[PDB]
Amino acid sequence: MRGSTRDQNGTWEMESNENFEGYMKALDIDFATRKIAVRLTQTKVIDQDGDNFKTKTTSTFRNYDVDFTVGVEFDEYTKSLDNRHVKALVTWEGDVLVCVQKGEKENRGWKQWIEGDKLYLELTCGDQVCRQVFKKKLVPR
Ligand SMILES: CC1=C(/C=C/C(C)=C/C=C/C(C)=C/CO)C(C)(C)CCC1
Repeated sequence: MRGSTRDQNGTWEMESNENFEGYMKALDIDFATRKIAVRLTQTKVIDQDGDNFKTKTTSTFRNYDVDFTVGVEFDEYTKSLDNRHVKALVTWEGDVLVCVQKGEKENRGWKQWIEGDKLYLELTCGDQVCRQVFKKKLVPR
């Protein structure tokens, strides 16, 4: 993948989500939670100023907020997901935002990037990859 810009500001609505089940299973998220969440449309709100990100992922079941500064390791406590601690580091690789979440689970992280007018997110854990695509709702520019 390749990002067309580093500016990820805006509100984005999920248009596809593939193998979210596999990803959730790899995180040991319980059956009942998986069944509720698997096909609920998510919305992502990204507030970005340079390297400083504030993000919200919302649905009619659960939300998940994570804020970070690119380059700076932080303690991500994954409440409402698997309730673990990971040492999260988000970096740019070209115009792809790459997160590695170091902790118990192997190969845990995500990659997020813009192509033209859509936002793409790939979530990984263990041997599972989930691919998501979000259409634009709002951008500042
Ligand atoms: C598993 C699971 C969820 C996971 C959301 C995730 C994994 C969000 C990741 C956000 C990161 C990648 C921010 C940058 O986009 C939500 C809360 C939807 C519903 C409850 C079950």
